[PDB]
Amino acid sequence: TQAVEAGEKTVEQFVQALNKGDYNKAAEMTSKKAANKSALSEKEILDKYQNIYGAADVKGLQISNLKVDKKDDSTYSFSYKAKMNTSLGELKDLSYKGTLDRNDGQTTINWQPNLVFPEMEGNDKVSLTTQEAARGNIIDRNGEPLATTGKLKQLLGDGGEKTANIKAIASSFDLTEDAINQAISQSWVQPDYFVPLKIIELPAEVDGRYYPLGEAAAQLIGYVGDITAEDIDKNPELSSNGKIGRSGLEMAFDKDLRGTTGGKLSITDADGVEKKVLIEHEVQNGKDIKLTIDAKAQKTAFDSLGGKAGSTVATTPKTGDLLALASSPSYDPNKMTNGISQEDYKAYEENPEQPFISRFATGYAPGSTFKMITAAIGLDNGTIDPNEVLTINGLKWQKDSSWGSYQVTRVSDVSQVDLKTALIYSDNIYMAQETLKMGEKKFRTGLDKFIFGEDLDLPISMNPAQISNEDSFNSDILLADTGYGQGELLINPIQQAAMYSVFANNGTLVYPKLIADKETKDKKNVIGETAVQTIVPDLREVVQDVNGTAHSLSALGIPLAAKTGTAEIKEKQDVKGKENSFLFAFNPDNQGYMMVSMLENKEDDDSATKRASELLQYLNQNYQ
Ligand SMILES: *C(=O)[C@@H](NC(=O)Cc1ccccc1)[C@@H]1N[C@@H](C(=O)O)C(C)(C)S1
Repeated sequence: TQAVEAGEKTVEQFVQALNKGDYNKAAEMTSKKAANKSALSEKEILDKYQNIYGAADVKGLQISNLKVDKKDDSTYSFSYKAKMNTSLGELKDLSYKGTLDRNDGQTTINWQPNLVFPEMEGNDKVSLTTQEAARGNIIDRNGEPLATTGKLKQLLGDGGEKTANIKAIASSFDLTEDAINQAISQSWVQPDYFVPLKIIELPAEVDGRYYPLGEAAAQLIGYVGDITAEDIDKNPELSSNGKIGRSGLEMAFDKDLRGTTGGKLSITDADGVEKKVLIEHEVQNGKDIKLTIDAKAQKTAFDSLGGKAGSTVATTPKTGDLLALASSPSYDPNKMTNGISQEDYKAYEENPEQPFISRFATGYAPGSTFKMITAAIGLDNGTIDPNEVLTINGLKWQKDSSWGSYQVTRVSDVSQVDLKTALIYSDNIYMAQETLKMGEKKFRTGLDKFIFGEDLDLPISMNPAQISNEDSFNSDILLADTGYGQGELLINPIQQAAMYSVFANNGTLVYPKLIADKETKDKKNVIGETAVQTIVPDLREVVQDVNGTAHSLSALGIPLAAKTGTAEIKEKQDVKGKENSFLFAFNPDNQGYMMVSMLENKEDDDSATKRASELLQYLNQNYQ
């Protein structure tokens, strides 16, 4: 069985050459063109595999159950099962048969047309008919469309009137006259060709993906683009004529939204009469995805940012339903999927504010809002006494002279500061001293009860939140900075709304949900209910007290428990200093809604609190 083992290696190498797409390397392993030998020459075998497998997008040829016996003195027979992936699914349970020849020092394959497909003979052809599948829709929690397939409206003389009509079309549709003449002067433009320019009197209808909210949900939903030849080579089950999700939920849910391509792959005779049907199944359209998003809250949350850098997360904290996931600035997903110029796409990538960033999934330093967690931990382990009054003199403070020139800084010079006063004025010195007295060991014990290091079950690409870089602070300064939300903390707004949901469930952390049909997941006993009933009344005073940092929100006249914060970061690209503004707020009477808004690289005298009056009214009216 020495020459028999060489024949098994020849069959294995022939299949591997077909699997890797190198049809020339597979054809060179066949015998000469003759009777009882190879049916075609090496060059003819190359063109037949390249035409047939290329038309069906065959990829991943895998065989099994190989058996190679011996027939004649110089003829060896082989047989094996095989499976392959085509553009209409996986072809499985294929019985292949053939013979080999070892007329010298090497062993070749007596190639026959039945080695392409099992029942092919002589000059048989292969026909493939496909039916494109309609992409499914993305809807909100009330059925409003967020990503649908609509019918769009896509928008000549001789000499002088032609140039005058171009100037008339550029001024009647807010278009550049230098681009209208550039569209009709492209290399692909032939004399009487309709050159499309932009979508919506006519001087001298097509189907496509449509996003109703547009930029208000561009980071969350995403966009779809034309499928390329490289996309088919990676996944043949795609439609080489349709769309593929490029970012956002259009990409994360691309498999469920695109459906499956339908049609028939059959073998015909020399004349195109069908003989054997290999694959055939009806077209299955893409399923719709229903989100927890509120279409009216998503638009309001985005418009409240006013085009500045920031993000806003609105949830129902008792169930976790993500009502709004806004990010600003944003891009136009309709222009992104229906043709965009090289200048407009470069303007989105070269924009320093980066509109492509999903800021609700980007890890930031939580700021002074994180004092709610440090206080709740201090109340659980008995370190923080709600009535204990610390004496703080001045605006700067340090533990001892070993800190050098670093001092914890506060804004309000209040001499008598207890826990309630610290949350109203956002006193960093108070929380810094209570964190040091708490100790790193007991501080991490309360932090580990949260979602630090956990990857949330959400169709949004993000990194898990962290307490610090390593498992130990190993620095009293870093321990204090982590007390009031600075240091090496990295928590994205979605993870902040999850950690802050304990104050709406009496110490129970409710994980956020984006899909409407998913079951509510929670984590009980994260913080004590006693700490909730102590901090939440103080969070009311952050809005109601006249010296509260969120006193401008008392104008709403609705029950609110809030906590603001303005974290300052080291920018390096700018040595003046960059500060982010944060705001957390929820209804402490019914726990119907919860809001976490931020303002990245804020302007002076600007804050997320100033821009939250509109969204807080809608969430209080429609989510009790
Ligand atoms: C929490 O992050 C605190 N921020 C600082 O100490 C940094 C800072 C604050 C103001 C100006 C420059 C640097 C507190 N959070 C904010 C807030 O809650 O709005 C305060 C201004 C109260 S300090």
